[PDB]
Formats: sequence, structure tokens, C-alpha cells
Amino acid sequence: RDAAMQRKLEKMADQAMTQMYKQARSEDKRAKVTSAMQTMLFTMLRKLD
Amino acid sequence: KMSDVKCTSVVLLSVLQQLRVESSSKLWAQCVQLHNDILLAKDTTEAFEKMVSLLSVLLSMQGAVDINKLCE
Amino acid sequence: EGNCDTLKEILVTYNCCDDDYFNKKDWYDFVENPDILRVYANLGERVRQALLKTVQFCDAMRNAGIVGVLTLDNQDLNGNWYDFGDFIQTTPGSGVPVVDSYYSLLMPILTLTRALTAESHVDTDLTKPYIKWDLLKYDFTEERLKLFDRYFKYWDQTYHPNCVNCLDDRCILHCANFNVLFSTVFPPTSFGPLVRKIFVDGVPFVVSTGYHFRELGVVHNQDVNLHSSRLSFKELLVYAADPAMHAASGNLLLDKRTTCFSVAALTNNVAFQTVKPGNFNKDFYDFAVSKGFFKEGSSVELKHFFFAQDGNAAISDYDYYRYNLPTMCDIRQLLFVVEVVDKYFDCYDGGCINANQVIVNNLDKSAGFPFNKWGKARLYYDSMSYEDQDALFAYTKRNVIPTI
RNA sequence: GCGGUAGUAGCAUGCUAGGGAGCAG
RNA sequence: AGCUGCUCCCUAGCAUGCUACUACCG
Ligand SMILES: [Zn+2]
Ligand SMILES: [Zn+2]
Repeated sequence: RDAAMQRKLEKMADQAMTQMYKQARSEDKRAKVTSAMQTMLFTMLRKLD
Repeated sequence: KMSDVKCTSVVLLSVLQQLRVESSSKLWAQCVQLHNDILLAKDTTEAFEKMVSLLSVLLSMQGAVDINKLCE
Repeated sequence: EGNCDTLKEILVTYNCCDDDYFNKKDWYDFVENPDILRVYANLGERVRQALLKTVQFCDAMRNAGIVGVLTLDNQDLNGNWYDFGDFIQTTPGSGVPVVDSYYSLLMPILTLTRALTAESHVDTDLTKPYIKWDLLKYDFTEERLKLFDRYFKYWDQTYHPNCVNCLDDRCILHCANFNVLFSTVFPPTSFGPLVRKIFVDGVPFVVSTGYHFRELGVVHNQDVNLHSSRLSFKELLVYAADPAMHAASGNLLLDKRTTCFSVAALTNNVAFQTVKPGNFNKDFYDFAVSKGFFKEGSSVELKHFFFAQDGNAAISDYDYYRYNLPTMCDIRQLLFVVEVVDKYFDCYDGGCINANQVIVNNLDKSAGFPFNKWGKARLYYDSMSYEDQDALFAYTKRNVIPTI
């Protein structure tokens, strides 16, 4: 029990860690792309007014 | 015998393209048309005419050191 | 094309061409010899006059008080009518003609012979200048109704110039059939997105509110809000996918390589994309040759290759859209063919699904323009929650998003 | 001598996930 | 740099299933 159970504690803790790592990176890339397209939208109108 | 010249024309156009020959639209159009016309040929005496015309393009510029690759 | 004797006789009797045209073997074809359109369009005015005289005949029948069925085979190619052998007589002012087989059978010939081309001429004179329409006018709703009342006057079905007011899908087909014809009179710069200036955070944008279509008429968005404070992800997506601000802010373009109407040039120099030749796998070729393959006079020989192309290959191939003409279909028959075709699809089931039930195989495929400057489809399927996608979907049920 | 759980090793199936490649419209 | 459909191959994880043998109880 207490030497094979905690052999799964680390398993599930590490997979939770990697899933939240990837969620953090996927939430940063969203911010990067929205900044990029906002920059495009605002630089495109500075040619027509 | 015609399959030989068709594969050879494929290799020749690939070499020409590696030598940055598509930087001049006139030359690239000429070579592209000669190549596609060789691949559709159906008598091995026209293919050799267009092959000598196509190889003249490589023999023109001096980028490939011919005397070396001709060590036989 | 084996026996088209009466067509030849008709084409030369009214000086559409001359007998030496029919020795150009392939004269009938459409994609080779695309000049047959110019010789068909020379029958346009005989057909226009036929339509006008059938309206006159319908009016005379209505007033005089006669009831009968008009058929095509009772009208010579001048326009005059005859054969009154099955008409019956009722009280005047209350006669009624029946034009259903006439008009619906005739319909496909009105766009082959371009019969209404004399209506974009100064009076309707083929000898006068064109009508100079206004450049900012995009809603020709009364001219459609006037054309309908001039040519198809006794066609008893309701015609909605804008199919937004239609009653089902068969009514949509019926009214778009007429829009297809009438839209060949108006200027081709009045179709497309309908931009309009909005303000967000005290800055003006130009964005499409809804599009005018050749088949569907005018369509206006329902949730268009002037004066906004900030844009969410979804609104950034729907304002970066529109062609409004891309085409409003680029150089004007005149491309004489194509006949397709060219809008704008998004940057200062045109790009010519080529195609390379394949690679030779010499080991397999040698191996095949060493076992008796490719000997001269054999059954199997090499005919599939990698063909290379030069710069004028993308546009010279896009120009094949010149083969799409404005066809107007026979509607009383299409409205039966559609029922049988639908009966062929009776053992399935469909409907809407939520964003958490879609299946996307291969999320590494490009995302179109302009989204392919920032990532593939994975980036836009990860950056939107299951509520941004659902907001988007439920948004396109009330608005029109044109794309590129 | 057998029933119950807990094991390891081995086996098959099925399903998800990931990657590579081929054909068809 | 597209939308689909089918097929082969490799890897991973999980549960299920299956079987053998070992430890505890009944
Ligand atoms: Zn309608
Ligand atoms: Zn639905």
C-alpha cells in the first residue's frame, strides 16, 4: 500500500504539472496573437482617414 | 530509350533551378517550357533537339565547373 | 451537334452569322470557340420584342374577356400570335391568360441570348449611350420591380426582390431565379460588401455591415453597434477577416491579364509564384531497368510526371473563371427536381452541434488570409474557449461575415 | 481441499492520445 | 499553404478483459 500507492501520487502530480504548464503556454500565445492583430488593425487605418 | 532522356531532362531542370536560374523570368519560362515539352514528347528525335537547347542554358553560365565534373 | 439543321437555319436567316461559320468545326463549343456567345447574343432583341408583344397580347385578352392557354408554338419569331381554337369567351374586363408553360420553358434562353442587354442603354436603344448609374447607389429595388412588371406581368406568384422576405426555401429559389436575370443590367461595382464607418474608442473604422448579392438582393446585418469601447477576441476575429479594411486601405489596381474584376493591391509589388520539378529516384529506376522494364515497344511506360510552371501560372489558371456565365434556370422544373433530389437524402440526420462535439483531424493546416501570418489552425482552436466559438456561431445567424 | 481480496509476470481485445507514410475526389 | 474519405506503420497511456503463479482472510 504505502510504497506502491505513492508511486502513483507522483505520477498524477507530474501529469497535472505538465497539463498546467501547457495551459499556461497556450494562454500566453493567445495574448501574443491578439496583440499582433490589434497592432495590424490600428496600423492599417493610419493610411485611409 | 526515351525514358532515359525524360529522366535526364528532369535532373537537368532540377540542377538549373538549384543554380538560381528562376531569378530571370525569361530564362525560367524558356527552360520550363522546354522541359514540359520534352516530357510530353512521343518520338525520340524531337526530344534530343529540345534537350540540346535546354542543356545550352547550363553550358552558358559559368557556375558549374565543367572540367572537374568531366573527369570521366 | 450531329443534326442541328433548324438552329443553323435560324442563325443565318436573321443574320446572326453566315453559312461559312459552320465550317469552323467546333463552332458549337463553349470553352473552345468562346465566340459563339457573340453570335447567340444577336438573337437577343427578337426575344425582347417577343416578350413585349406577349404582354400586349395578355392585356388584350384580359380586357376583351377571353380565357386561354398561351403556348410557345403559337408565336412566330416576329412576335405575332395566332391559333385561337381553344379559347373560351367570358364577360369583358375579366379575361385571364395562363402563362406558366410559356415563361418557364422559355426562361433558359433569356440568358443564353442575353435578351435584356438593351436595358442598360439610354432609353432602351441599342443605338444610344449606356445609362450612367450613380456610383454610390447600391439598392436597385424599384428597378427590379419595374422590370418584372414590364416583361413578366401576368406571372401570378409573388416576387420578392430581396429574398430576406421569402416564405420558405422554394420561394427563395423562385425569387433568386429572377434576381439572376435582372442583375445583369446593373453596374458590377454595386455588388459586394456594404461598408460603413463605425467608431471604437473614439477611432473610426470602416467595416462591412451587410452585403448586396446578385441572387439574394440586399441584406443588412442585425447587430451593428456604433460607438464601442474595446473589442473582445471574437470581434477582433470578425474585423480582421473582413475584406473591408484590407481593400479600403490598399492601392487601386488595374490588371489587364484577366477579365475578372480586380479590386485592390494589398502591397507595392506583384508576386509571381513558380512550381519546381520533381526529384529523380535513380536507384529504383536502375533496378526497374535491370529487370526488363521500359524496353521499347512495351505495354507499360512512364506517363505521370512532375510538371514545372513559371510565374504566370497562378493568375493564368485563376482566369478560368471566365467560364462561369449568369445562367437562369427553368424554375417550374427545378422546383420538382429539387424534391426528387432531396428524396434521395432521406435516410440521414443532421442539425447543429455545440463547439465541444466537433472533430478536427489535422490541426496543422493553414488558416487562410490574413490569419496565416500568426499560426496554423491550432492557434485559433486553442485561443478560443468553447464559449467564444459558440458566440461566433450564434452570431452568424444574424449577420454576414465576408471572408477572403 | 475450495471461496474472497491483494500481487507479479504473461496475453488478447477495444478505445483514446501522438507521429510517419500512401491513394482517391 | 485547402476541404474530405479510406488504408498501412510506429509509439504512449488507461480501463476493461483474459491467464498463470505468489501473499491475507473466509
Ligand atoms: Zn420569395
Ligand atoms: Zn441548425
